[PDB]
Amino acid sequence: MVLSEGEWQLVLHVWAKVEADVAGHGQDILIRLFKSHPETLEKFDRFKHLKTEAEMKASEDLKKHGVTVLTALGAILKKKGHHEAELKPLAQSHATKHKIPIKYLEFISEAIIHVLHSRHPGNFGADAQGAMNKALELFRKDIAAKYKELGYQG
Ligand code: HEM
Ligand SMILES: O=N[O-]
Ligand SMILES: O=N[O-]
Ligand SMILES: O=N[O-]
Ligand SMILES: O=N[O-]
Ligand SMILES: O=N[O-]
Ligand SMILES: O=N[O-]
Ligand SMILES: O=N[O-]
Repeated sequence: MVLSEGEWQLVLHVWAKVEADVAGHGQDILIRLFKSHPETLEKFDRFKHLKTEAEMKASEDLKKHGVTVLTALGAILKKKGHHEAELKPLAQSHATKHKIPIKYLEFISEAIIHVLHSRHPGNFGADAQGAMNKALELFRKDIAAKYKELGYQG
């Protein structure tokens, strides 16, 4: 559960490379999630009509969304676990407005790791992927606890 500082530094070193082009990494991650787990795309009323990866790549609104998502996760990871304030509104919206089960949070965690593994082998070898997995597990564990407080079974 609690990450060491060395683990957080591996997380934030690969995140630094994401931040060279957040919009590009958000397209790759959302696309990989929708292609790997098509049922997740059904949660997005604004995007669920998109039929192909081409359409998804060409969607200016999907790209803006990817930037929103990754910048919110970035701000969470930069808290190195002290993320209670940031998780409150995110848990509430994803529980009550969007109804995102923890299993779908696991799917997007898998999509993040796939994309960083593909793009960043210089900063995402086994130890670094292990540290990112632990950070994402922590995030899901803390969101699951907030979901239960908010009444949503997740
Ligand atoms: C790393 C995990 C995730 C983060 C950091 C994240 C972040 C965000 C943020 C910041 C927003 C905009 C503000 C809000 O409504 O809260 C948003 C909207 C949304 N999220 Fe997520 N999200 C995550 C995972 C998911 C997953 C896995 C799904 C669905 C399978 C999902 C579905 C949505 C929907 C449907 C919206 C509204 C999109 C729209 O404006 O049309 N989220 N998310
Ligand atoms: O102290 N590195 O986990
Ligand atoms: O869309 N900027 O977080
Ligand atoms: O794509 N997460 O909103
Ligand atoms: O730190 N949990 O919200
Ligand atoms: O609580 N956000 O929809
Ligand atoms: O996107 N999951 O390998
Ligand atoms: O990824 N080999 O450390």
